Amino acid sequence: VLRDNIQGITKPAIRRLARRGGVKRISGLIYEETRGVLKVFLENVIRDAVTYTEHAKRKTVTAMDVVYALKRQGRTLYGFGG
Amino acid sequence: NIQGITKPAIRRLARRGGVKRISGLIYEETRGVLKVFLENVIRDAVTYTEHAKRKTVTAMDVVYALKRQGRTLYGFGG
Amino acid sequence: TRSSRAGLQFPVGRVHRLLRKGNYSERVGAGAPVYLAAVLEYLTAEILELAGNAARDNKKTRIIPRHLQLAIRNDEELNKLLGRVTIAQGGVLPNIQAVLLPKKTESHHKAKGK
Amino acid sequence: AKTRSSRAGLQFPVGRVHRLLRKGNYSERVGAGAPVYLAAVLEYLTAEILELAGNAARDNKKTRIIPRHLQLAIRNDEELNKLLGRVTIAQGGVLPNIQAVLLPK
Amino acid sequence: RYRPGTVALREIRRYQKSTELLIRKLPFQRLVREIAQDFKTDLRFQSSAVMALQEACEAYLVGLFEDTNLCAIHAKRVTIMPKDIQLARRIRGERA
Amino acid sequence: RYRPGTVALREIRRYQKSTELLIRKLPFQRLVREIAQDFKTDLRFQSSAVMALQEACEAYLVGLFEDTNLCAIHAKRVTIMPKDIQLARRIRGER
Amino acid sequence: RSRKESYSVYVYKVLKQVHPDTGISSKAMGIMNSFVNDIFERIAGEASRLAHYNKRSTITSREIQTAVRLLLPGELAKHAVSEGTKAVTKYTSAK
Amino acid sequence: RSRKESYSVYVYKVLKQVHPDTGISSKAMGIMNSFVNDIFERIAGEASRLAHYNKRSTITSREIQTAVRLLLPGELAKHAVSEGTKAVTKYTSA
DNA sequence: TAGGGTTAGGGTTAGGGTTAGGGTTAGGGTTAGGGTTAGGGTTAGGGTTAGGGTTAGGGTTAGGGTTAGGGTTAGGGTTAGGGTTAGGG
DNA sequence: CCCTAACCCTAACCCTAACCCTAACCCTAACCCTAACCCTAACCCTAACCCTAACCCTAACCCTAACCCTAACCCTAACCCTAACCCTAA
Repeated sequence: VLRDNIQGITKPAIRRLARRGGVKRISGLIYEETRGVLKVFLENVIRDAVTYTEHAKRKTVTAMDVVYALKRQGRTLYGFGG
Repeated sequence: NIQGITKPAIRRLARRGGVKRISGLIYEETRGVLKVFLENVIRDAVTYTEHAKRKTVTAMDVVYALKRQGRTLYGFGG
Repeated sequence: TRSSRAGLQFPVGRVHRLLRKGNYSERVGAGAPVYLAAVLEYLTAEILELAGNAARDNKKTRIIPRHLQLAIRNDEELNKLLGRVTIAQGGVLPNIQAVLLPKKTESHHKAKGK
Repeated sequence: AKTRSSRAGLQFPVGRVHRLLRKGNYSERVGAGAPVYLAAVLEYLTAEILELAGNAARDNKKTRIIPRHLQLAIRNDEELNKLLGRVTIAQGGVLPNIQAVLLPK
Repeated sequence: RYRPGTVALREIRRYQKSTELLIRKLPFQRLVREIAQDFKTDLRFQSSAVMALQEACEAYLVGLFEDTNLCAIHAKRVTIMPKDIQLARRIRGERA
Repeated sequence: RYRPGTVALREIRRYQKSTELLIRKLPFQRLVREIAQDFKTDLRFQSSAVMALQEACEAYLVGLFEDTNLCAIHAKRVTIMPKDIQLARRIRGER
Repeated sequence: RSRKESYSVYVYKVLKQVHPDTGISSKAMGIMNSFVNDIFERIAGEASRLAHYNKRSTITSREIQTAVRLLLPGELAKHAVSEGTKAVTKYTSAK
Repeated sequence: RSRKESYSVYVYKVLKQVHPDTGISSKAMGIMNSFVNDIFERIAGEASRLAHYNKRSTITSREIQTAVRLLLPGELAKHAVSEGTKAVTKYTSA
């Protein structure tokens, strides 16, 4: 069983992300809030990809199903896939 | 016609929206935003009416333009 | 008719003809319109139940757009299913914020000279 | 003469768009001038995008088209930003537009 | 005779409990026709379209006022400012 | 030896001028697989899908951080707070 | 004189089935008709997209079931799926 | 194996026509292909919606022209309309 | 397996959170003064429908010319050392 | 002082200049399906005008919702050394 994977996003990673996004000062609970938001978004995206893979009569999620789920959610992605 | 939106109208709109205090330039900013939105909607409706080979804008073209812009409207039309 | 065989009330042939005329696919099945009619029937039943509950809570025996707007904004699932949906002559919720309140009296009537 | 590219004065294929429109089941009858119009619009859009990418590459002292140059050309043009609003480009980048308050003062 | 900042809640509740229209009809029609005359002249409107556009503008203004009031409450300010509507228009995505 | 609130702009410019990835690979893959195991087990990933999901999450986090920084700047505060991310998630429409 | 769809008799029958002591108005009927039309259009679009993605020409109940599972959240999706499967079994058992 | 579309040769020809001293990569080619596919899908959807709204069965150049005028803003829309009309006149005269 | 991107103890200093008073642009009620709301006259285009003679998109059918998958090495760009030039505490 | 942007040696590093063969792309020959035009009648949109009665425009006021130095203080990140857990091909 896989556990302790939610704490994989280290503090320097979020610090570099905030520095790239233009944030010059970070508090304390911002890391936990961003972790929860990313977890919720990943859960929704993975659920959509699982539904698409089950509709396609497959098991391994491919890049085409990921692009389809991203287009259904409302955020297109170019470059990856086709 | 741009000054048709009176001050009591915006005051009642802000009271209905939950605003308990209004400044001064808020009226002019809301007037400009409404003018821009009306201009865009009227342009879309004019394009739809020109595509439909008509002149008078009907409610169906208005509903189509509202659905194209991304804000559906129920009740009015069909 | 299909209503006496599938145990529903929504028309199936109408949805089938609409799907065939809409040019959505080359071949439209026969069980797929039944499934869509069942889903639409369940959704309409839930919406009508919510509207009836709102009308009974508002001491009314009819369905008005205000009751529909209230039932839509009250249910969390209906709010997520119909997010950016504007209903004409519907209304808004009078949920006043915690800060927008008359609050407590400071210095009786806010007067330091008394 | 034999192809539509030598008759319409374009380079994008028209029969491919016509076959895609016929196979996509978008309408009962797909015209013949409509695919030419779509090919011309796509050709103009591709020419404008390639011109912007070449300008960005020349400004960045590069002779190739990288996703960074495309992202810069998309975010720089106001029309391209409105046409492609919620479009995420992988390995593209962001603009280093620092705010007026975020300064050492 | 009442004190300020107390009778506004009564008017807010009275305007929220009612589902009537606040914007007029003739000035709105005149403004819509004046805006439509800029693109193509000799245009007509079957009234119902103007009412639908007025309802849509009312809903948009109500949503914008709600967002501005929420942003002002978060910013520790009961009143609103043009910078608040600018932040609202910037975060919502509609232009800028 | 430098003063605080001055060397942050250099790191910001260095991270903005680069288009490399900041999040790792093995922990992200482990988290994605652990999340996918909650719905249906015996699931596989062809790496490219995980990279696409990581890029999408990075873009979403960058946009959220930009919106939060803009809201904090408008609120006369260089730092951010959980209430700022709450206001961002409330105004943006996402829940 | 033309002919319009106007989904009103079926809605009135469903309302009388769930609550025969209440009624409906013309504005509420139009709102319900617009909502039903929008739901049907979304379902048709999702089914067409799924058929174009799966490289298929026909449409079965699985496509609409997946479209409902994707559009509807959770509890409503499961309830609609169960009701649809029950209706399908009832229509198959009784020719 | 199979066969894919891959809009690459035409994009390379257009690039060599506007600038023969520059090139393109595989990632940029894929991005351009995805953008072209998305634009084509949006145009097809708009044309289908216009045909369903106008109660027609055929598709002419007017529908795609209106779809371009509605999708594109202003200057780009006018330029694309002018180029399309020029191409249509050139294809009709020859 | 190996090695460099994470992890933690020390510390003092600079930025959110509380204090005290003034003055101006915002509330709140009153009365003299237009512009909005229906109420009610014909009409000058505007949109809907049926019948009859036309012209470009959808029905097989062979034949060609060009777009998709390999071989190899060559030619734009990443990385590897410093030396000279400049932003700041 | 402590980094900081700017010029010349090479070593990997990633696209570009011809090729080739396989589904895919245009013409010709006959045809009906649904595109815009005028003949056409009446129902909806519009302009000057009586009314008379709720509220929008100006006029004096004084007070509390607003803001600029004081002066006491406790919260957050400038080094830097230690340690452990990410980052690299087979």
